[PDB]
Amino acid sequence: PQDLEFTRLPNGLVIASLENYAPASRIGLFIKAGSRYENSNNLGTSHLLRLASSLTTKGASSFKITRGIEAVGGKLSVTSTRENMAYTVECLRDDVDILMEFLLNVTTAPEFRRWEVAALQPQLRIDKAVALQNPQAHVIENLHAAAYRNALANSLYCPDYRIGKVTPVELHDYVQNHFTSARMALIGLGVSHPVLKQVAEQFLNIRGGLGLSGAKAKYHGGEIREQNGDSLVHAALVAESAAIGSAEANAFSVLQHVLGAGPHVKRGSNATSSLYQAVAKGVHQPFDVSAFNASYSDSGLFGFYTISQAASAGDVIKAAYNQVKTIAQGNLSNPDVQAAKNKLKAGYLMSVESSEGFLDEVGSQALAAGSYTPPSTVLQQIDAVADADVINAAKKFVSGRKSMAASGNLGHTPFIDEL
Amino acid sequence: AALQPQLRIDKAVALQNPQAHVIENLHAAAYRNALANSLYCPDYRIGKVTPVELHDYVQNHFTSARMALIGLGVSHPVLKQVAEQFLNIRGGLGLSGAKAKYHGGEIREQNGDSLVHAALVAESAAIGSAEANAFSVLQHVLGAGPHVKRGSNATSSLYQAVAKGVHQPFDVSAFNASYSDSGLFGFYTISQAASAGDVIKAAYNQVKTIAQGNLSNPDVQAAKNKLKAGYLMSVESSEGFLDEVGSQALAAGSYTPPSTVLQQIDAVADADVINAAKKFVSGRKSMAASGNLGHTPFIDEL
Amino acid sequence: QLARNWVPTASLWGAVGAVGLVWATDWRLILDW
Amino acid sequence: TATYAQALQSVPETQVSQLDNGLRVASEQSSQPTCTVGVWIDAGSRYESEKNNGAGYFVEHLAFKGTKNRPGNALEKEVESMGAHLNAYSTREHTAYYIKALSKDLPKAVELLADIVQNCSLEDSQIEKERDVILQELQENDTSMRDVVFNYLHATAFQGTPLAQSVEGPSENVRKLSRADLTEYLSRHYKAPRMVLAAAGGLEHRQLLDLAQKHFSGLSGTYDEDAVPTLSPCRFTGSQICHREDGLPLAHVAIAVEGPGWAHPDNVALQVANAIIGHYDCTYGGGAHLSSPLASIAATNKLCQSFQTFNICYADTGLLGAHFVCDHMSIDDMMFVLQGQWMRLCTSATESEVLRGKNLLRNALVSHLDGTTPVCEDIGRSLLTYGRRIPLAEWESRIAEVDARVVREVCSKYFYDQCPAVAGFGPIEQLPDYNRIRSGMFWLRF
Amino acid sequence: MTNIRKSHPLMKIVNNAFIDLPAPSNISSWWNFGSLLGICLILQILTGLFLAMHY
Amino acid sequence: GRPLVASVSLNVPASVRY
Amino acid sequence: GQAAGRPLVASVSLNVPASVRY
Amino acid sequence: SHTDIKVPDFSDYRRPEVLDSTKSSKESSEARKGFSYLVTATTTVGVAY
Ligand code: HEM
Ligand code: HEM
Repeated sequence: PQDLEFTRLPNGLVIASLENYAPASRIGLFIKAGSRYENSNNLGTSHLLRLASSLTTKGASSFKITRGIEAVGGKLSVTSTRENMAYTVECLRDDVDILMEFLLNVTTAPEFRRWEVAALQPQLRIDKAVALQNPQAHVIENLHAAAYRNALANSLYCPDYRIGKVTPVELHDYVQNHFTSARMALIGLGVSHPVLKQVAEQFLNIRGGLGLSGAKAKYHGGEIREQNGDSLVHAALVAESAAIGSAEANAFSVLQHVLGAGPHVKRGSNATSSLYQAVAKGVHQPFDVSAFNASYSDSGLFGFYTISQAASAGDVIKAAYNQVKTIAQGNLSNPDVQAAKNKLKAGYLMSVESSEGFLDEVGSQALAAGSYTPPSTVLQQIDAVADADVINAAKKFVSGRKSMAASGNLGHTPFIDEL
Repeated sequence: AALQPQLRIDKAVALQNPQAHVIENLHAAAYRNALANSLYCPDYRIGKVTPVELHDYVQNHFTSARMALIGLGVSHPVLKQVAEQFLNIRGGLGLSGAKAKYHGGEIREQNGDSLVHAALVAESAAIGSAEANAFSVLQHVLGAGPHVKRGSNATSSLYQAVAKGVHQPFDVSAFNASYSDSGLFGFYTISQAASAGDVIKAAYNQVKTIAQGNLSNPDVQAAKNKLKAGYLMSVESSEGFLDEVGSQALAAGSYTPPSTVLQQIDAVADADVINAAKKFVSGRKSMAASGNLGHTPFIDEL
Repeated sequence: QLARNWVPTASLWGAVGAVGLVWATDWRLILDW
Repeated sequence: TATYAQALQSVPETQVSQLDNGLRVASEQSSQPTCTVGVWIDAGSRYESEKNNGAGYFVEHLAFKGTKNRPGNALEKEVESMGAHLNAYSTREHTAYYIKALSKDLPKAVELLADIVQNCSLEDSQIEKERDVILQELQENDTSMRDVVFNYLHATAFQGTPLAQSVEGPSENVRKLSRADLTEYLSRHYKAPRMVLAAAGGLEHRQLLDLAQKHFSGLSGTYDEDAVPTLSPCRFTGSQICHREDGLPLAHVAIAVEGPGWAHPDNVALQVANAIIGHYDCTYGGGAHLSSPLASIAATNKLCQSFQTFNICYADTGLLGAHFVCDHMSIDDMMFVLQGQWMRLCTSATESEVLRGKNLLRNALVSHLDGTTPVCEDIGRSLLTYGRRIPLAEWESRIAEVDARVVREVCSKYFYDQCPAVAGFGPIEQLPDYNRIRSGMFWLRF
Repeated sequence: MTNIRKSHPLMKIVNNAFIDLPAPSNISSWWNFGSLLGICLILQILTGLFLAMHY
Repeated sequence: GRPLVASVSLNVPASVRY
Repeated sequence: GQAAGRPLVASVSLNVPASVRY
Repeated sequence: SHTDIKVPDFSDYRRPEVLDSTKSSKESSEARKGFSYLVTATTTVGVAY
């Protein structure tokens, strides 16, 4: 039906909505406070905080909400990241109100009680376990140390001695401090904007306080090497890319799909990707290659990450690394830019086409801007990127202090000094 | 295989003292290949050790050429009798391909401790020259093993040069150790969280002063006085002497009388240690970080 | 709770009890054949 | 507006269109720049002979290795030059070919898709590559105990029919296959009715049917005989399988009994049957307060690291049971405490407890519909299963059917005093012996 | 042993010296005897007992 | 590569992503 | 950094528990 | 690998009613069971006497 309607309120909290004709009725809350606000003594907070949703509110007893949710057959959701912590909630068209109420008391009416609090420690390791299977997971965090110093490098996962370290009082401060009506952004989907707007300012207006932004994160070069006995090494190399919200990050976001490929054909040796081909040509049999780009508010990180064998490691590196130079030499195929756009646009769409993916992308704007760019203009923006743009952008990559992280047998592994 | 469990129990106790824990990580920052290798089995490396591996490494690095035997109070012949007898095998020997390639870098590891540990070292010379001795002079110049218990050590400038511009408990020592193909000279500090960076330059820039040509020649003597005596008081013990005997053996194969050694000690010129000291600040330096890093600067602040 | 089933099964057992319950004791009764 | 009552009314419906040689056309409009085109094939592993086993699998790989008209890896570049994602998959019954794409490049898609559907470049260049690649995989596939344990279960009951056999078949035919059999099995089973075609996106129907038309009006894709439609009732065997190995930490164990075919009313009730038990695993935020009896209790003592349930209904067959993971010394617990959660249903069960599950399955199917592709996939199986049927609102009606008696009628059939089969993998060791389970299925009323 | 009627009275935990007593596969009838023995002992106990009454 | 990643806990289900 | 009588640290075990050093 | 296994055949011990695999096991199943139980019930009775 009608498209995005977002109403700026006095509380600074933007309430956006549509209405659908669909039975799906969903809601989610997005807040700016992620890992990056955990200070040296605030560490792991979010990591554990995110795990609290099952506790007893001041509104409701924990047991209640439990038998509360399943009785509806509805569903609750929790999500965190380096930047935007978020809760997500969904149920059938009709009954959201009761659950809507529940969404309130959660962030509205916190309770911290030692027996309640402390007993949930053991969950952490069981948690912290499974993700660490994939070293690619394990690889990500250590990386952020190499590129920064203070905040962004902070893990999404509680440091180990930091585990017996978490008291209730700490939370409640961090609760209110980073929770304000200004920083809270709410999105509706298929429901009347008024019922949205009704409750909106009502419960959700509190303060004030603290967005405290003092982390510039100071992108800083360095590398880190950690030794395992694995037969398949993991290593990455990244240079600072631009901040989000410019064609520059898009230039890399172009430049990623230029070089980098999420697989478009299963089992296929990917020919249209030069690098992978440019690798296997001069290299030998199993390996895997991908270029990496991700950005945030105050910066972005663009590079490549490789997985090969022990001797394979250094070989892949320059073969991949010097391959990058070629485009940094002015080598380009403009039709590729189109195909990249073709890829870039479509892949973007195919991500946004899903409801929930779209759901995110909606409110992703919110804590960022507070407006909505139609995807059309976005697509127009995509075309807007010049060729030499990405080229010079690419030039920066090799043209600046680069960072490395090392996971695997290091036996043959070069340092940065070889690069 | 049954002796695996001993390892952790072993590997445990030493790791109490972070100063222990500090040493090894350090060697990573200054090198790449060999010297940085720990004296302690890496963790996944534990279930990793088969017999066959050993026996190769047994014979490979074991040769009559590389084996050096010392007697003490016993007839040289009974020594010499059995000597060539059993101990003559091969050969094979000695596989020296590690130059260790001193290489700059730093490493930072985060704990929750209230007392930080950090060190800064520049490459010093190889053992077996007055140059390493110049640092070995320069250590006892700046650095002090305590000669008075409980004493705030005045004759050490740095420690005083620290506490003068700094505050409440801390501890300061300069570090030097060498080997065949190189040596490592620097200082290592333990202070509080805010105390950390403060101590650093206050200590670090203090070093510059001597690198500025500032020197007191009588101190050199006292240093020698210290250096000679302390050396002696180490060598005076039998076993300490026992080591120092055969320490020569795998090194040289001769014996320098301590007299000439003492003469060698005097032989060091003043500007020698000065320029040697100059190198220290004058070259790529390495760092390792143990403690709360909250205030901890990087090398870039230094 | 208005337990629904097992109500019929209940009648059975006491009855399953009941019939044999005389089949032990054996006394004045009706049908022979 | 949107009301869950109204929302059942406003739908783009599935479309029906026929070709002459047996291919079916169908479609739905998403008012969307993108569309998911796919092709479904009912050729089952159970059609292939024992020697033919693993072929289609091997074959599926061969498709995008370049086709008769379009040799190797000029194919991908185009779809990549387009920017479209491309994927395919297999199943003992069914093999899939599909693409996510914009509605713009649609025209080539079919004529690209169509070519490879039957026309195939057949060259021994790949035959050894894939064989080695497959021999690589076959030996690598031993890594996940999960996919391991399944096949055992099929062979357990379904021994005697091709249904139980591996998708990928014996390692030996992997070496032993000539592409004659391929072409031969290419030959038999790829003519219609076997073929089924659909797609979904902003496309409606007509503008599909025009550019459906002539290939693949068509290339035939035929219908003659190739027997008909050959399948047979598969044997349902009460039995056990035990592979005892003491090295690994845990033992994947699951349990099952046979069930009805795809199409049947009972197919509905069973959906809510598993809605009752729920499922627990390590890292759920569940905690002790969960409503499901085992989800709370089997977590309480962590009698399981994890468990779930499964339901699959074949043509003439169906499967019921749960799949669970726990430490070995306690394994006995789950088994003891799993059963009653069936049995107590069979007598004492309750209306309200179903509501949530009644609600859940309602909650379940609704959420199934996000994104382009999922609808596309539905159509194919639906056609292969119930045909045209998308009884969308009718589902609820099918759900509204449900009653406490209705349930306590259902489980009466397939559970109380039946013959289960046993699938297990080391460290099985403490697994209660068979004859317990059997005399353990039916209560004595205790 | 969740809600197992073995542990509810502590007594029946002892009763698990039997149910779950592991046992060898190949066993002659010649291993019936051990259990067979106690049988006679019981049946006896009653007989001489009621006999003991009138004697 | 990865998003980079994400974290998911919530109530009844869960997983990790990239 | 503690050596000061000598070069760096130690490893010894024979009997007596174990010894680290400067 | 794992794949090469196939269950060996016991059928000698079976009875032919289910010997056809193209029978659904459910059909004989109906009458199939009771005869087994029939003994069970049957065997039980005389004991009580
Ligand atoms: C009425 C007297 C006895 C009773 C009630 C009795 C009871 C049992 C029972 C129940 C068993 C376990 C089953 C079996 O292994 O047979 C057993 C085993 C055994 N009994 Fe006794 N037993 C009796 C007499 C004896 C005697 C007289 C001896 C030796 C002189 C004896 C030595 C053993 C031995 C060695 C076994 C284990 C035999 C094997 O491993 O097969 N028992 N007895
Ligand atoms: C293995 C168990 C027992 C044996 C082998 C045994 C032995 C005997 C013997 C040798 C006789 C006399 C034989 C005969 O009268 O023909 C007998 C009878 C008797 N036994 Fe036992 N005794 C056993 C247990 C008992 C028990 C449990 C009781 C009493 C409860 C008992 C009490 C008697 C009495 C009262 C008689 C008198 C009946 C009679 O002598 O005719 N004995 N028993």
